[PDB]
Amino acid sequence: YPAKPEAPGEDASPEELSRYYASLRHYLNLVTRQRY
Repeated sequence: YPAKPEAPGEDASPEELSRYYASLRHYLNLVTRQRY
């Protein structure tokens, strides 16, 4: 459930939304490895 992170930082639920971050994270992953 969308309840646990009771603090100011990031308040968003996964499913379709985190699909943007997780997908964009993929490219950013093989791009970071080059200089990680």
